[PDB]
Amino acid sequence: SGFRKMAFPSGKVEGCMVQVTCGTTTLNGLWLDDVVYCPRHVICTSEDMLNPNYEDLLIRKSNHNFLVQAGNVQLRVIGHSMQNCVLKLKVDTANPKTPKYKFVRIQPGQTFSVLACYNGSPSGVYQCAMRPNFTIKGSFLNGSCGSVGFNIDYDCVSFCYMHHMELPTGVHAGTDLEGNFYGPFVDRQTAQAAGTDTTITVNVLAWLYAAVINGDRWFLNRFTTTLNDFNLVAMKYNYEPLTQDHVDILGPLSAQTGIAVLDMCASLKELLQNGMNGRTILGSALLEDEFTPFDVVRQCSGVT
Amino acid sequence: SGFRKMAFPSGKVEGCMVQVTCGTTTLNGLWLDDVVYCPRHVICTSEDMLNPNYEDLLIRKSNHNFLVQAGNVQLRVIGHSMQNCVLKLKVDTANPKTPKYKFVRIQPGQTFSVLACYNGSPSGVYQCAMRPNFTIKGSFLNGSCGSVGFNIDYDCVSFCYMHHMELPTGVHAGTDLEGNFYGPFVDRQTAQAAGTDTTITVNVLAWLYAAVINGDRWFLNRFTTTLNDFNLVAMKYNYEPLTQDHVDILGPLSAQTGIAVLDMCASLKELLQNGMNGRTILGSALLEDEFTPFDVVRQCSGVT
Ligand SMILES: COc1cccc(Oc2cc(Cl)cc(NC(=O)Cc3cncc4ccccc34)c2)n1
Ligand SMILES: COc1cccc(Oc2cc(Cl)cc(NC(=O)Cc3cncc4ccccc34)c2)n1
Repeated sequence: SGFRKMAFPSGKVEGCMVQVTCGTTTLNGLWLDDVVYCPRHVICTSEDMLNPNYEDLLIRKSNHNFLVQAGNVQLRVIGHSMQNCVLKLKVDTANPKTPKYKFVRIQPGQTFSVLACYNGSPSGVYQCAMRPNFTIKGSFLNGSCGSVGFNIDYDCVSFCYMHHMELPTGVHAGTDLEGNFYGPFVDRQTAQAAGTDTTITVNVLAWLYAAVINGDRWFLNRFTTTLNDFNLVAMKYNYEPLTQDHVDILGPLSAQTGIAVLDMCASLKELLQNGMNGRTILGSALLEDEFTPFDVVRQCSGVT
Repeated sequence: SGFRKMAFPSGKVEGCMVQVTCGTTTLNGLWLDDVVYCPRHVICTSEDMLNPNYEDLLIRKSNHNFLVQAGNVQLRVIGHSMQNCVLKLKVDTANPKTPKYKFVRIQPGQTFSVLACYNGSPSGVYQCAMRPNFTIKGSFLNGSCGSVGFNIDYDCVSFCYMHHMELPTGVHAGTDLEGNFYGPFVDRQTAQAAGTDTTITVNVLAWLYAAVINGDRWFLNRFTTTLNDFNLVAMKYNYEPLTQDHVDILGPLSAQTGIAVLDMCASLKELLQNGMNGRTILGSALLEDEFTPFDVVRQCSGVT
């Protein structure tokens, strides 16, 4: 029993982290096979970042300008290319610690672990969700760029995120491993609206099921609701509309607890309308949306 | 910016996890050098656990009865001994992945990362605190015994906790790596009181400083207090008394923000007496006590 914001074991990703330096800028890279992936803004100086022409800035750089270091050993760069907002530095040595991996584009509302790095060295690991507005509420300082987000399925690491920047609002933006930003963001120091965020309804319901499984049940009531009635409440409280696909994804948790999804929606409706009244759920005084239904089953079943 | 419940990168610990089986019981072990450490209750059957005589139960076991497996390879056991509540299985092979390590006994109120394991395989990593009452509020299922808690300082892993059991209250108990339980607990299936827990005052103040650094400042007020006046409030709200040693440990955060420790205590006093009024701090609607002053500085400075 117990329910924690659990990250994946980071070992397989730690073995891929390297330091990339170009000119006076140092950030993290991801060494997989004979390629090092890193944010393309490594080639910018502070003046460049206001309105960079990346194609022009990259043309002034040669293979020998990209200093790549894995621990204490230097990697020899034999190629460089830009794909969207990432640079791919071909090196003459395949990473011996390359795990089985995939590059995936996660959907908003999905979760992943972040291995925060500085100077190619891992500092910490935490679990977070890709917000509905495509930002992440991470914990990153200057030098953390190139730190990655990932999920692990047995022995396969699915890389889904590479850190690029912090918006003036304090939230974070980045790309998939093909360099495509999540959200409307550009790698430029200019005004950027993140847009309205919403609470991830299916994750809140999953976490309410996690609460029931772990013994916190005070919020269960004698009521039920319909998808339409629930969605009127979700609208008022800036929650994502719940669809039948979400109800279906909650199937396993509904079967495990014997609490119909619409009955759990009625519990959520009452908590949204009445608040917690000073009570807590799984150690939280607010409704948690960073656990997907998959995360709840995985944590409550101990998948390794 | 941003503030997360960040765990240490778990790689160095993942390389030490092995599976230990004795009879019909399987749990995790920690392989460091040529010794595998695991909870001694691995030698118990379900009947034994109500009132086990560990000395007698261990006498019926020989080296060949302890099956130790590291991934797919079997380790050869050449010795066994019980030290307090842990078994030390001497193996004929030193763990090639043994990191630089120490065995430490943490103080209540200190934090550490837990690498939850099942069948010697890592499932997840999370950060938690040793409660003032010497329990941990973890996330553990059956089979998780032998999973360890640790802290990392550059390249040295300080192991502080080994998981042994879950109390009927849903909280967790375990030992240091010399097999000494934290708290009054015994490795027996009998009624066990954890005793009154308290909120870790110095950690709450550290987290309030983390909030100020990251931009959440609404709770700062025009007031100050004294250690004595603050401790009257801490008493009423089941918070640990704040000492001058705690004020001294908060020195760096006080200097970083320019907010005197007693002024921060006055902010905490007002939040304790008035609540949050429906507002949040660092994404939390309650006062967080799982970050030590050291954790706040480390996360806010990006130490690797
Ligand atoms: C003015 O609005 C914006 C909006 C989006 C971006 C912006 O500037 C940019 C543009 C580019 Cl190309 C890269 C960056 N790099 C970073 O933000 C680096 C970084 C990452 N994480 C945490 C950090 C904490 C503190 C300091 C820096 C951090 C910024 N300005
Ligand atoms: C009846 O009171 C108690 C108090 C303390 C212990 C007790 O029983 C004991 C005594 C011993 Cl020696 C070992 C154990 N082992 C465990 O608790 C194993 C375990 C660990 N973590 C999470 C778990 C979740 C679900 C099931 C088992 C879990 C229990 N009973």
